[PDB]
Amino acid sequence: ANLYFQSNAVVVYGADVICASCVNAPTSKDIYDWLQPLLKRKYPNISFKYTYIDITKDLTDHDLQFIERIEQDELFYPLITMNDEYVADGYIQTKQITRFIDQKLVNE
Repeated sequence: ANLYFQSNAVVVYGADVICASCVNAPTSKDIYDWLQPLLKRKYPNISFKYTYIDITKDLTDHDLQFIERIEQDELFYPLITMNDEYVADGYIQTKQITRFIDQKLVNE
């Protein structure tokens, strides 16, 4: 797999309400709105497609797979995944997002 061969699926699993385990952290929608410009700016030549999944509203085996871990308190939300791979959940740092992509650019 290579980040440049296709538009990359970036998903944010969350809800319109805050996650108990990270009360002070940025909301799911904030992160979703923040993530879009961030990547468009740092990785101009990569194409990303964004999707927001409210674990309430109610899906792929993966969507359901991550939503399950959140519902069982294993993972927190906002939860970010790129191409169905776990990237970050709950408290999220910019470096986590960049290092995950950079690592791919450098190795794959």
